[PDB]
Amino acid sequence: SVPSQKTYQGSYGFRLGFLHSGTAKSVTCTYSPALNKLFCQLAKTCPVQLWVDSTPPPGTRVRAMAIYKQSQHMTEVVRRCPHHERCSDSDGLAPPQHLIRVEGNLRAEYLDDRNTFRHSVVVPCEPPEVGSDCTTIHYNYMCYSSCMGGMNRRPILTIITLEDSSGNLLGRDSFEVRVCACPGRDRRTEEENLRK
Ligand SMILES: CCn1c2ccc(C[NH2+]C)cc2c2ccc(-c3cnoc3)cc21
Ligand SMILES: [Zn+2]
Repeated sequence: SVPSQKTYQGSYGFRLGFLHSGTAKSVTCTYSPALNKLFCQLAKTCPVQLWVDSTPPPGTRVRAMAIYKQSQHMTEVVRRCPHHERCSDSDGLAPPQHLIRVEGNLRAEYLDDRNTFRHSVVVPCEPPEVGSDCTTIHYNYMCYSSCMGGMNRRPILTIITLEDSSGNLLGRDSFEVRVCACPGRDRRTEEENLRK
């Protein structure tokens, strides 16, 4: 099966937000609103903001999962490639097979679904720090889009779901991801292709 990617704000008005990082050659993570696409370097911090219009209950959680974007590949589990799953870059918590990690959150939990075999990472939903308007999760993507035997140049989506304590759906948002060596140049190139 294929997890839903339908945008759903739900009762709490859940949606993502992204910083405005620009497209300089040196940028390590940059988001294109026109493409709804995040471009990032391998294993580098990707800040993703969480926004709600009203406060969700204690025990609400936030899950991230990757799927292939193209219909002919969406049934295949997105995982790290045969090299990266063996490179012993573990953070002590993420299984080495998982593409998506959460950085710097000791409460992150990693799921291998017993039925679909898909990977996901889930954290408690926390309120913004005093003085802030939103909460930020720091994600890492642990393979390049081009990795042979893994993503192998196939585009992926990240689906972020807001869930209750049982795992029921409260909200959903999503964005395409390209993990690449030069996110700034690739964002500029793909945005110009879209314009042309
Ligand atoms: C999704 C993260 N988030 C927000 C993001 C933006 C804004 C709006 N600021 C102007 C408010 C919240 C907010 C309020 C409460 C909680 C909460 C309580 N208990 O668990 C989670 C989580 C919250
Ligand atoms: Zn890889």
